[PDB]
Amino acid sequence: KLQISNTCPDKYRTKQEGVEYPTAKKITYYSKVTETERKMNVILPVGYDENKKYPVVYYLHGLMSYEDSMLEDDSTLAIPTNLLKEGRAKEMIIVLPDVYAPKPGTAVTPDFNPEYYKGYDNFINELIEVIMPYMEEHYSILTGRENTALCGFSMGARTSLYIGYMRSDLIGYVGAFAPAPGITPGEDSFSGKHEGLISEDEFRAEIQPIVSLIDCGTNDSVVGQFPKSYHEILTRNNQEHIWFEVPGADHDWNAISAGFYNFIQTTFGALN
Ligand SMILES: COc1cc(/C=C/C(=O)O)ccc1O
Repeated sequence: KLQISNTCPDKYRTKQEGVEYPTAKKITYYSKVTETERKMNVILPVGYDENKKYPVVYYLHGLMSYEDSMLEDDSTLAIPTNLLKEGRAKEMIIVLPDVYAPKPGTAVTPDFNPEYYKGYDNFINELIEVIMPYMEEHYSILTGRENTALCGFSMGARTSLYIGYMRSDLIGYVGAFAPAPGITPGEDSFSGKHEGLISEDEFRAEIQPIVSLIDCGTNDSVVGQFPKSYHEILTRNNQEHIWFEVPGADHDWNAISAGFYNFIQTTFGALN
């Protein structure tokens, strides 16, 4: 019963008086991938009961951000609770990683350059080898692709699409809010040639995402027409997905909240 909306109503992205919201806890954990101690926020659902098990959404920030950045607007914490209260989302655990996970010897200062991007690309290893096992060991989670969502903004949305299609066996639900250039070959004004992580014909999955969703503002000054280009390539490749544009929005929380609002309505069987 999917009804995509091109904006998030204020009442779903705002904390409502008299409603309890979950809180983030910052976790420090060791990564064999970066060979360093790293941080992530874990947001347990209201009333978290260790004798229950919960599905998990991993939500990835953009370039030059960090694990608290998706908490700077209340949509992240408010939307899943506000949908839950209307029976339109499932109870879930939300994880906000630090997505910049360079191998030792390759950490560089944030900037629009290929060497800095490599640390985001390496997040596929951080997520699968370190963060997912940590969550299974330390929290009462549901495992399996039907219980696992991955979404992100801008560079984190590029990274979500890359991981969600290359390892669709692990990730049931993929959400990409204004994804950055360079999943596939391309060229832009911020850093010139992007060689592409994969070719366009390779941007596909053997086992299909249960849900793949992509959005973007119509006037995004940072990633421009790249999200639309991904829609077009996925369509050419017969990859089922949802695409929509947020009218007049830029690289901003209107585009993000619209994406997350539609995405969380689909995750974990919420539509039955
Ligand atoms: C990978 O190349 C790019 C990444 C971005 C990401 C911006 C963001 O995450 O806010 C913007 C322009 C680029 O050329």
